[PDB]
Amino acid sequence: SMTAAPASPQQIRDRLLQAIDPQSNIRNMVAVLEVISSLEKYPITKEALEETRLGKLINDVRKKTKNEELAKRAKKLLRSWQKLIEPAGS
Repeated sequence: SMTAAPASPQQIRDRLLQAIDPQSNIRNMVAVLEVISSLEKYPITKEALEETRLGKLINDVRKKTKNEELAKRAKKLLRSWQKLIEPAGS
C-alpha cells in the first residue's frame, strides 16, 4: 500500500533542497518526486510560497529534470501557483 503524512510547507521545501543540487540538478529523484506529490496534495498559500521561494525552485528543477513525469507534475503545480500569486505586474 502507499503511506504518507502531511508536512509543513517549509519541511516540504527543506526535503526538496536535500534532494537536489544547489544548481537544481536532481540528486535523489525519488525524494524530488515525493516532494512534488506532496505539494500537489498539500497546497501552499501565497505568503508562504513567497518566503519558501518554491515557485522559483520548482521552475528550475523542472528545467534540470530528465524525467518527464516530474516535468509534467511540476507544470501542473506551477500552473496552479500562477493563480495563487495572481500577479498584475512584474
